[PDB]
Amino acid sequence: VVSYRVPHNAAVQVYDYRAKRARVVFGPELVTLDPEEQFTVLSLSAGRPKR
Amino acid sequence: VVSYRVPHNAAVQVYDYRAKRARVVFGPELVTLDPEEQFTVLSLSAGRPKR
Amino acid sequence: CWLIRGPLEYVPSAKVEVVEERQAIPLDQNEGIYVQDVKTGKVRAVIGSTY
Repeated sequence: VVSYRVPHNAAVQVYDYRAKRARVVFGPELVTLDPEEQFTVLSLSAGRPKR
Repeated sequence: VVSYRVPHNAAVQVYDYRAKRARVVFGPELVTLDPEEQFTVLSLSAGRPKR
Repeated sequence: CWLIRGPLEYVPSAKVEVVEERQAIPLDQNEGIYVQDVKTGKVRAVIGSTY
């Protein structure tokens, strides 16, 4: 069972595609992906100033 | 059992992921991490003036 | 097919064949695996205690 520990001051969004329901959680907790849940892959700017 | 001695004037934050509860302790004490507790790894500025 | 478990002693009866030795799955707090009920194809995720 794939599970990711969420950082203290951060958040993560997932969607249970099989059941048709979204959910979002924040704080120092661990998200446990259901059989058809998937993380929201968020490509952000970084590098040196901003890429 | 992993345990860290906290410095006299400092603090450390941990989170028991299995039980869903955060805790923070300060003073010259020792923190004993529960089976699924983890330290808050805080990357700070240092080096010569500030990195 | 069927499964036999429990602290006992089995022997191949004069009608049946052994397929495999069901073992190797220990889970703890905030841990688990994905299992698919082949008869119905019901993919699910069991977590917590050993299963």
